[PDB]
Amino acid sequence: SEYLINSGEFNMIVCPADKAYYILNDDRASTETLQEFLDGEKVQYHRLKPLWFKYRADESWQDLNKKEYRLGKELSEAELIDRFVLKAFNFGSLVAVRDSQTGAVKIFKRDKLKM
Amino acid sequence: MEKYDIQSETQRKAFDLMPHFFLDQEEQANFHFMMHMRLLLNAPEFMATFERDLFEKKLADLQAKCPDLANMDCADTFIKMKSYDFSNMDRHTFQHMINDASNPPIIAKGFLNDTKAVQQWTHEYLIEHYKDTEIIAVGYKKLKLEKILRSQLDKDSKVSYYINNSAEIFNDYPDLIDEVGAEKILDLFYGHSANSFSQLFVGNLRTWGTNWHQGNDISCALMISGVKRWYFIDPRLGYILRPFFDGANGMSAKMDARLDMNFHKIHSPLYAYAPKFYVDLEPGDVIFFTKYWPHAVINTTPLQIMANMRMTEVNLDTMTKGKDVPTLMPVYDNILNSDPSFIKFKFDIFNNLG
Ligand SMILES: [Fe+3]
Repeated sequence: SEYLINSGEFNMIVCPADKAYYILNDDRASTETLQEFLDGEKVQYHRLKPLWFKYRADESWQDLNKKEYRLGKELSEAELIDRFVLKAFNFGSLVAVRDSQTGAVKIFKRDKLKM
Repeated sequence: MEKYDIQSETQRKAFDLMPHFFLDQEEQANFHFMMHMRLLLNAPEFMATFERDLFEKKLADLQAKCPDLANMDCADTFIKMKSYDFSNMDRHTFQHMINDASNPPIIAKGFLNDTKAVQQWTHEYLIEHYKDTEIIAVGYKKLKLEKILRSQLDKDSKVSYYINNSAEIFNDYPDLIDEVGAEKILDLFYGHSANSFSQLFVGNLRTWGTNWHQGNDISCALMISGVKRWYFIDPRLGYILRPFFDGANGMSAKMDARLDMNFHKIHSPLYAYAPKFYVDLEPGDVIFFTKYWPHAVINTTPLQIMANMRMTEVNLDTMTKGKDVPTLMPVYDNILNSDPSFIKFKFDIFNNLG
């Protein structure tokens, strides 16, 4: 699936499968790509710059209990990305979600679609 | 600039530097991801490497804009905040100022001057006249105010008392509202916010103050006795403090406000060169500040008395939660609104209003 995520004053499309996210602005390239995303048509991600989050493949951290975690052991990279995109973990940011196969779009925050 | 009281070239240069601290959209995306995970994973130093890399890149941005950045005096990067006369202040004008995200923390100078608290309240006065008053506190459920005040007045005393700011002292003791002049605050916020929490803070110098942190609600600090020096940075510079979470209601930072600015210059140069806003809160003064304004407090008098009121957005018509106030860090709304603990906490507040 592909996720329209709000980060305050701008939206981004996150594609976990491709490890790519695209920052949308008030420009033609963004509005046309967003239109394709929402309308269930083939999304032309080629006309936007692909970025990815700057967590290391070997991220290690301590929780407040001082318990030690390592990415790929205690938590998978797939599970970490889930915690930023899924309705269960980041509903405060989740504007809309698109099914990759069927191209079916669920819109949560209609007010956040036009930024 | 006109919203602050600049008194030197160094202070002016620090202020003009502020826009160059602001994170670009990609940096914001990574900051969002980091801070979201810092709460969700309960991991204060999640993506510490990115944060370190960001600080280095951001320092290079300052050095590019200011080639002789190394020469400016980091000790003189503190900018005095402007205070207002609330004599002719109406709730409608006040609520507009509160809702304006471009406005810094609002200081009402001598707003509580004609209250009984500001006129009469001292450690000595409170001990004899308020023997029955209990406050939510513990040594580092409820304890007698007299007991805490006596211990703070004793120089040989061992135990320091931590006072919980998640209390309702005005609910417990409604008579204190008019005494400290809290009804003036309720009047100003009527139809905008309801008073969720209230607490009376009494201290000596065994508690130096509070280190860098930020709130997720509207706060009102009512200065009754003694002086506290408040530090602030612009919410958009919050990231330089290395912010983290001890739960949704524990928005903390790792920057130590006590340290010499020339020591900070070595270890935390972004904080060292950043414009830091300060006010000396004197008896009768009230400071109002909105969400995600990082601040530190330093007790400057041997004894201090200060009342704190936390306000939550309401709709009188509906009775329910009011629309979230405009902010300079809307990303924190997204992070907190994703935490089920914080969501339940916010609904529990509204259940407790009824
Ligand atoms: Fe505070």
